[PDB]
Amino acid sequence: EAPAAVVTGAAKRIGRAIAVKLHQTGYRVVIHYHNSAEAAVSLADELNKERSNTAVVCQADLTNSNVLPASCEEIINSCFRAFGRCDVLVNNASAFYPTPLVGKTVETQVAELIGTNAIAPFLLTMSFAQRQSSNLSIVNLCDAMVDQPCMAFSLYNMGKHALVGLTQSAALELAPYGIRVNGVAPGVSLLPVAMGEEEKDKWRRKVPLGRREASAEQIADAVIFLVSGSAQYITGSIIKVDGGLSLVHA
Amino acid sequence: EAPAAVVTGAAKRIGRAIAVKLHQTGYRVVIHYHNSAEAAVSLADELNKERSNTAVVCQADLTNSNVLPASCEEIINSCFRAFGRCDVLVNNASAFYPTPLVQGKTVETQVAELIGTNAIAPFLLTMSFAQRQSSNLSIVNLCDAMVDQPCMAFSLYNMGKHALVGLTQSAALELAPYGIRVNGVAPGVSLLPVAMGEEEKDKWRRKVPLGRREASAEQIADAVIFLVSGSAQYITGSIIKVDGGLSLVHA
Amino acid sequence: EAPAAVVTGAAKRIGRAIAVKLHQTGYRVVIHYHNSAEAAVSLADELNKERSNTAVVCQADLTNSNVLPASCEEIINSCFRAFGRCDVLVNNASAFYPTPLVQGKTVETQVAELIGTNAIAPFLLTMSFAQRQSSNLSIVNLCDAMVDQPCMAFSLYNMGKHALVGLTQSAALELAPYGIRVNGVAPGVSLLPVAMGEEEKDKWRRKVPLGRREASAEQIADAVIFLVSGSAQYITGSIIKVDGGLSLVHA
Amino acid sequence: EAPAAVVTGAAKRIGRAIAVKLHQTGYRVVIHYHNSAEAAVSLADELNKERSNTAVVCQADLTNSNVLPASCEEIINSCFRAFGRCDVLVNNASAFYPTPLVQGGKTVETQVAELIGTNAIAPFLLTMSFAQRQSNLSIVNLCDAMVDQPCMAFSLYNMGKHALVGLTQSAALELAPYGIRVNGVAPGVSLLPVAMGEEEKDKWRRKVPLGRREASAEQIADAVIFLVSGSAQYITGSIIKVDGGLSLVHA
Ligand SMILES: NC(=O)c1ccc[n+]([C@@H]2O[C@H](COP(=O)([O-])OP(=O)(O)OC[C@H]3O[C@@H](n4cnc5c(N)ncnc54)[C@H](OP(=O)(O)O)[C@@H]3O)[C@@H](O)[C@H]2O)c1
Ligand SMILES: NC(=O)c1ccc[n+]([C@@H]2O[C@H](COP(=O)([O-])OP(=O)(O)OC[C@H]3O[C@@H](n4cnc5c(N)ncnc54)[C@H](OP(=O)(O)O)[C@@H]3O)[C@@H](O)[C@H]2O)c1
Ligand SMILES: NC(=O)c1ccc[n+]([C@@H]2O[C@H](COP(=O)([O-])OP(=O)(O)OC[C@H]3O[C@@H](n4cnc5c(N)ncnc54)[C@H](OP(=O)(O)O)[C@@H]3O)[C@@H](O)[C@H]2O)c1
Ligand SMILES: NC(=O)c1ccc[n+]([C@@H]2O[C@H](COP(=O)([O-])OP(=O)(O)OC[C@H]3O[C@@H](n4cnc5c(N)ncnc54)[C@H](OP(=O)(O)O)[C@@H]3O)[C@@H](O)[C@H]2O)c1
Ligand SMILES: N#Cc1c[nH]c2nc(N)nc(N3CCSCC3)c12
Ligand SMILES: N#Cc1c[nH]c2nc(N)nc(N3CCSCC3)c12
Ligand SMILES: N#Cc1c[nH]c2nc(N)nc(N3CCSCC3)c12
Ligand SMILES: N#Cc1c[nH]c2nc(N)nc(N3CCSCC3)c12
Repeated sequence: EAPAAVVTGAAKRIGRAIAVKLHQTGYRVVIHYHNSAEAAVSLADELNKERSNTAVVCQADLTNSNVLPASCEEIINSCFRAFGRCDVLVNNASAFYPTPLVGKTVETQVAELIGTNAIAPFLLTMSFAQRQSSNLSIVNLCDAMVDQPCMAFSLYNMGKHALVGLTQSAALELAPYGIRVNGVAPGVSLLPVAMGEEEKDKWRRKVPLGRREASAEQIADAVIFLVSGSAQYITGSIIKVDGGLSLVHA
Repeated sequence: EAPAAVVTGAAKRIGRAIAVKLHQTGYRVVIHYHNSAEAAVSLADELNKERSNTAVVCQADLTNSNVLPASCEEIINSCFRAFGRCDVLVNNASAFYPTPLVQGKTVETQVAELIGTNAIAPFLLTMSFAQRQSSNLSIVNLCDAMVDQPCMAFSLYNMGKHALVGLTQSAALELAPYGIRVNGVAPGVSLLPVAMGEEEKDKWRRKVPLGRREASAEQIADAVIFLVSGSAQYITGSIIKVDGGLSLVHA
Repeated sequence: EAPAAVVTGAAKRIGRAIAVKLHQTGYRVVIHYHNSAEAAVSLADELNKERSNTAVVCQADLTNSNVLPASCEEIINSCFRAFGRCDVLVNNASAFYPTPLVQGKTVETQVAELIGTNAIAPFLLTMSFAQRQSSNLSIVNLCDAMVDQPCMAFSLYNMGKHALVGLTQSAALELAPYGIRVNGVAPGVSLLPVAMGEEEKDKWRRKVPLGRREASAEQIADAVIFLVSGSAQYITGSIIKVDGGLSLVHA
Repeated sequence: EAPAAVVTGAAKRIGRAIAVKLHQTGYRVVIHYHNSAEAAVSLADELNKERSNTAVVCQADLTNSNVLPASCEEIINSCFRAFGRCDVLVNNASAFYPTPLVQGGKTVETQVAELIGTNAIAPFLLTMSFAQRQSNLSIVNLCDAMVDQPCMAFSLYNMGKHALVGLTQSAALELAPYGIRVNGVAPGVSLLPVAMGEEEKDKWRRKVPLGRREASAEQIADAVIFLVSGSAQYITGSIIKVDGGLSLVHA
């Protein structure tokens, strides 16, 4: 039977590309989304056209709250309900915006930034593991620039740092169950919609390898390697896919 | 007049030794505490016996919730209220317990406690500290030398301490233009947990290359003192391991 | 026309597994060796029996000396002589033995071998590789996942593997504009030393969270093949651990 | 009895400041120099003027060669000859210049010998000699906060500073049972190279978050003083950045 993967925030951009590549590799997919219903459904329909009954969607807010553990259990459960199994979890969904130290309240910002980037991945990991020639693994989308952060992104950066912790802690704890846990750490990949080209170019010009951002597919390629049979000894590793950006001094 | 410092979880163990050593150095101190009211009040008495009106206690839960920001604001406000200034913040308070991934508090409570005390409260305290501001302003965060070689089944804790590294770095960057330095001190094995059995304590002691023993609370405090001092005025974003070489030892 | 690769120390163990996998992927290969001539020739024979004129051997000492630069130039030149191009360089050859700080070979010989093979020869091979240059050019350095948790009394070996991390990063930066990617693969416990008895092997195996066993040579080679592939064309300056979680395990 | 310290490359700049502060703290000092004899003697004269027979000079090239081990043994021996003891070793001497990988005075192997010898091999040999000849004993290695974000075309220098991180960590582990602590101080931008253009100096200064200026030599020395002190007696294998946040600033 075909293996199955959950990809969070999979309606657009990197998560979409990850879902597509997994599908092309032979996985059935749960496309998790928050607000982007039309795009999630569009993707599911495209994937099911290619092969019937191989893609479903699952809506959830991954903001931290009292109901987050249940929402996370329900995402994993939907993979088991659709496909009978859950082999791969990709923690991709992420809130990203500034929170300077000096209309959303700060606790709402905490909930969203820390919930999406850290707590939801932890809860999803718990639910994934509890539900367990297998090749089980988790891939967390990290940040190559986590030790050279953008100015005034404290909470975002804290979330991504916590995600490195999770990757390492879960790699250690789940290794006896045969579940590998790794990361992929983009530098500059797809830039924000509507960011002016002139500002995109300030970031692009910093990248040693080609003075361009990573495509979503280039990020997805590293995810594919990590879930593959060619990575069966690899756990707790975080692979930068950054064109050398992180090596560049100020 | 004398500078002033806030130390969180300062009623006992490492936080107490930090508060003591700051006070010996010249600081007026806010002794924050959660449950350890008797020990906090007793420390404030000891320090005030040495120099009157140089210590106050301040009670707060640093578990994450919708009122955590107000609580953190109030800790900083309590230093200004007692002393008219706030020069140093030491983020020492910390929950520490296992949260296994695979099968009596709820998981949401565990998240709130472990992530709140180790990460969110230091963030909010840092915000309130900066907002309220010769001078030598700085923050010291109590980190963990074993953050990349964590205890088995401590994912939430480890996540909190990793986030604390991120905060230390991010706040060092953002607050540098205001002359506020932000650094860390990362113990390996120091005062063993009260609940840990004697055999397990001896197991941990035996892992430490430099002396086969735990760091004293005073040894940790010595590093905090250095970082807040005039001898550390160009140091920001640095995390100093005080671990006797423990983090260097392979499995 | 098929691309071509140089693998240093390729007569056996991990270097052989890398050359075999590259050859299976469609590369022509230069099998560098130092003392292991029989094994090297035996490998070239096997690969050439599979596809004619696709493997050659190349002998060189990679100990540091005043002629090491000429030796490294000649290794690269051997790939151009055989195959008319050189797309991939794998720096695998390595001396590995203790050098106690307190107490056969003179210390300067130990420096020349340990630092030469692990760091200086990779540097010179990298210079020659770059100087001699649809296309997918890259270099892969065999690093060590335990570089920050080293074996006791292996100072010079550890210094050499640390230098190799530096080269990997420096070379990635400097050669990015030429389209040459520079990455590493960092084993933890893979094939154990021939001189190690089974009991000592089992002590190391038991340390590994993922399966309590060493990485196969093929498992190491798999990570090399990825980094040289089209699937890694935005990856440069990255060191991939292939260690089964070993580096995450505390003392 | 006053403790004694060896400081390599102590005639000028950061090494001079380290020698001065150690001396001011109560140490007797060996001022090592290569080319700067006039300056080394001028320093010694100044220090002996404060306290008679507390400063001596010691000449040596620290370029790697057949004779480097003997030269390093004699640097340590000079401290025991002058003062009867050797408590502290500061590995400060360093060659620093570019070594491009791609080319359009020195042979590349001479560059290897200077850059890797001064920054890594001489520190290793001085460490062996220091430990062999053996209280608050420690070693401090001058590292580089930008070791993972290196200057373009400085591969060999960077390899040497990476190897020094390895030595710091390896020696911390191996010498801990002897009570010898081994730590590092990692500047970012401190005293700018004398041959750097003034416009290039201001470009580096403007990058620094904490004050948009370089560290003074004394602010670097302050961190050395902490690490050798009784306030750091549980600290080994630690590298303290003194970089004003520079290493945290993205491209
Ligand atoms: N792009 C880059 O350059 C870059 C750089 C470094 C790291 N990364 C990381 O790589 C991953 C993918 O990057 P990306 O740029 O493609 O991400 P993105 O577009 O910023 O976010 C991906 C998705 O996250 C979901 N999300 C946001 N808030 C959510 C919430 N409260 N609950 C549930 N889902 C939520 C959204 O789903 P809906 O649209 O359905 O609402 C969104 O489409 C992220 O983890 C990101 O942090 C990206
Ligand atoms: N001891 C070690 O070996 C070691 C190792 C690595 C890192 N560290 C770090 O160094 C610091 C000091 O360690 P330690 O062992 O002295 O700490 P500890 O005794 O575990 O905790 C210090 C204090 O934190 C406070 N605290 C706990 N939960 C709290 C909450 N919800 N709200 C407010 N305060 C709370 C407690 O105050 P009350 O008693 O008043 O309730 C406690 O006394 C901690 O950050 C720790 O993680 C220690
Ligand atoms: N095995 C592991 O568990 C492990 C762990 C961490 C890192 N690594 C790294 O991964 C790589 C492969 O490991 P391995 O165990 O397969 O290596 P290895 O067997 O120890 O050495 C591979 C080859 O290095 C060559 N070599 C040694 N000294 C040389 C010299 N002076 N000049 C030229 N070549 C020389 C030898 O060639 P001849 O036989 O032709 O003389 C040898 O066959 C190495 O870089 C190693 O440091 C391995
Ligand atoms: N300045 C900075 O911004 C900075 C930044 C990062 C790291 N660092 C590190 O901090 C330390 C001090 O920096 P600095 O700028 O003061 O150093 P420096 O002036 O570049 O060098 C200090 C001394 O090294 C000695 N030296 C050079 N080559 C030598 C050789 N072949 N044999 C013996 N001695 C030799 C010289 O002694 P003579 O003059 O007697 O010949 C020189 O005066 C160095 O380790 C450096 O790498 C400095
Ligand atoms: N868009 C988007 C991001 C989603 N997660 C990100 N994380 C970082 N560290 N940077 C980001 N960007 C702003 C700097 S340039 C690369 C894009 C993003
Ligand atoms: N008490 C306490 C701790 C507070 N934060 C800690 N962090 C770690 N990684 N270990 C700890 N300990 C368990 C190992 S032995 C020393 C104590 C503690
Ligand atoms: N053989 C071999 C090694 C080549 N480079 C190595 N580097 C380390 N840190 N360990 C190694 N080993 C000793 C620990 S068990 C696996 C082998 C080797
Ligand atoms: N002098 C001197 C240096 C000795 N080691 C150095 N390492 C780095 N990474 N930068 C340096 N400088 C050039 C950049 S500006 C600060 C000085 C030096």
